[PDB]
Amino acid sequence: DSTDETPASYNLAVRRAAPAVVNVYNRGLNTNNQLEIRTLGSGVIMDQRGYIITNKHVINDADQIIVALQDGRVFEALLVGSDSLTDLAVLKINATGGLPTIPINARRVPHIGDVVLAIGNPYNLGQTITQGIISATGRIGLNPTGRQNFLQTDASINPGNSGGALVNSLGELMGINTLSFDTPEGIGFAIPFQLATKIMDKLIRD
Amino acid sequence: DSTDETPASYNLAVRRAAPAVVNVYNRGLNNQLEIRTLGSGVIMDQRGYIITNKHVINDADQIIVALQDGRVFEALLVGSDSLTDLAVLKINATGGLPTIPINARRVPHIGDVVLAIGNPYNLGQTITQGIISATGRIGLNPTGRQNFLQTDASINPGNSGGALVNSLGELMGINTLSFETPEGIGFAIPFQLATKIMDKLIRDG
Amino acid sequence: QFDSTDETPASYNLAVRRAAPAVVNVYNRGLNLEIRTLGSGVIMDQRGYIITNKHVINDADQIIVALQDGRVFEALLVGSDSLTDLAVLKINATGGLPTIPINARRVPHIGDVVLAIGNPYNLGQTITQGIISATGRIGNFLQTDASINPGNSGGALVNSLGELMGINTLSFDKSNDGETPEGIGFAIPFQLATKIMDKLIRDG
Repeated sequence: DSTDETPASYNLAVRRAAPAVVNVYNRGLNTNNQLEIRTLGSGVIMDQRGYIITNKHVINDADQIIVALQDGRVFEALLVGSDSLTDLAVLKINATGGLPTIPINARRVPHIGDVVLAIGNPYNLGQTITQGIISATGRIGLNPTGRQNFLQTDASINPGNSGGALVNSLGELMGINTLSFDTPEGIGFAIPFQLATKIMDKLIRD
Repeated sequence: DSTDETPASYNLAVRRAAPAVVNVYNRGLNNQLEIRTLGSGVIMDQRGYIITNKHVINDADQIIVALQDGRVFEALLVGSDSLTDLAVLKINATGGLPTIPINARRVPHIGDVVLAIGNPYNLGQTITQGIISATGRIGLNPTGRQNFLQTDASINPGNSGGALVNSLGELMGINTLSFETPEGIGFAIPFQLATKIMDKLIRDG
Repeated sequence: QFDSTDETPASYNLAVRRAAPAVVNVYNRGLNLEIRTLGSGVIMDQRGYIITNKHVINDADQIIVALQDGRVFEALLVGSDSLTDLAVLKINATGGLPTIPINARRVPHIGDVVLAIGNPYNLGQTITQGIISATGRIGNFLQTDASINPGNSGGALVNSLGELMGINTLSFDKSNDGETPEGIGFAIPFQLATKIMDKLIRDG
C-alpha cells in the first residue's frame, strides 16, 4: 500500500510564493455613481513596504484600484507609476500588520526546462496554480514578440493571470506574467524578475 | 556497460489506477441500438460497483462498460444524484475486477501532481498530467460551489466520470464537465464526497 | 522566511541540452523569395539526414534548414512517405552536426514525462512538457498532452533523458460541440520513424 509513500507535489512552492500573489481589481464608475468591476488581473507583493508589481493594462483608467490578499485582507492601492516600455506597473498599499512577500533569489538563473508554476486569478475564480516549464529564456533574433528578453512558458495562462507570479519549484520568483498569445495552446510570456525589479525601483524613486 | 538511468515517469500511478477506469457508453434505439453519449467511469470495489457522472447515463436504454483489458459488460443503473451529478452502476463479472486505489486518510494538497484518466473523444483511454490548482473555495465564486477540486490536467469531453489520481495512483476525485476559450481549467468532485454519495445510492438507492 | 539558495530547482534542462541542439527549424520557401510554410525537423545521424513533415516541404522551391547554433543550410529532398506523413531531408555533413540522442532499446511507457521541441508560430525553438498519454493509437501513434501548435510538426518528442520517443505530427482537430480540444497531440513512434527514414533513404 502507498499509505506511507509521498505524493509528488509542488506544494512547498505554493506555500512559499502564493501568499504574496494578490488579486487586482480595476473599478470603474457605472452610468447608473456606484462602482463596478471593469477589469481584473493579478499582482505580486515585492517587499514589506507594501509595493506591488502588476500589469499596466489592468490598472489603466481606474477610478479605484482594489487589492485582495489570499489571507482575506482587502486594501485600496495607490498607483505609483507605470512603464510604457515594459507593460509593468507599481502599486502601493498601507497595511498595519505586516505583509507576505514573494521570495526572490537574485543569484538564481532560470534555465529552459525548469518547472514553473503560474499564480494568478483566472476568470475571477479565485487564486489558481498551474504548472509548466520555461520554454525559452529570451530570443537573439527578431521575433513575433518584438522583444529579446521574454521568458516563454507553457504553464496555462488565462485572462486574469496578468501581473501575477511565475515561480520555480522552490517558490522563487522567475518573472511576472503578461499576456497570452491568441487557437494557440501553452504559449505564454513573463517579464524576467531581474528586469522587473529594476523597473520597479525606478518607478518608485521617480 | 548500459547504465540503468530511468526517465521521469508517472507510469506507476498509471499501472495502479488506470486498469480500474472504464469507458462508459450510452445506447439508444433508432429499432436498433446505437451510441448517443459516452464518458468515463471508475470501479470502486470487487462487488463491481462503478462511479460515473449522472449526465453521462441520462435516459439510457442500455449502458455498456468497457474495461482496458478488453472485457465488456452490460451495466445496471443503481442510483443517481442530481445535486452532485454522480451516478452509480453495477456490473456482474466472473473473474476479479481492478479497483481504484483509495486512501481515505490522504489529503489532497494544492500543487500535488495529478493524472486525469478517461475516454476523451472516444479515442481510447487517455492520460494527461497536471497539478491540483485549488481545493475548494471559501468565498462565493463563479462555479457556485465550495468543494470542487480544480486541476489543469487537460480535460476534454469524454473525461466525465473518470478518475483524477495523484502520483501514487490514489483517487483524488471524479472529473466533471469542464470549463470563451479557457485553458487548463477543469474540475472534479472530491473523492471523499463521492464515496459517501455512492454508499447512499447502493443501499438507499 | 527560508534560504533556498542551495536548494536545486526541479528541471528538465538536462533533456534540453541533449536533444534541442538537434532539432532544427525547417522553412519551405516559394517564389514571389518568401516563406510559404514552416515546421521543425530532427537531425538523426552525422551523415546529415533529417526527419520532418511531408506537408511542411510539399511543393517547395527551396527547402532551408536552420540549426540553433546559427548555421543555415539548403536541404535537398530525399523522399517522403504518403502513408506516414514523414519526409527525409539531406544537408552537408561536412563540419560535424548535433544529433538527437537515440536509445533503440528504450520502451516508451504511458506516463513518461516527454518534452516537445519545435518552432511554434515561428517564435523560435520552443520547449513544452507533458506525458505520453497513450501508445499504439491508430488514428501506431503516441499520444501526448505536451502542447503542440502549428510549427511543431516534424519536431522531436524526447523523454527526461533526452532520448527520442517520436516525431511530432499534428494535433486533434475534431470539435465535438464547437469546442477546442486540449492537450491532444500525436507523434510517430521513434522505432517506426527510423524504419521509414532508412527505407526512404534506400529508395532514393
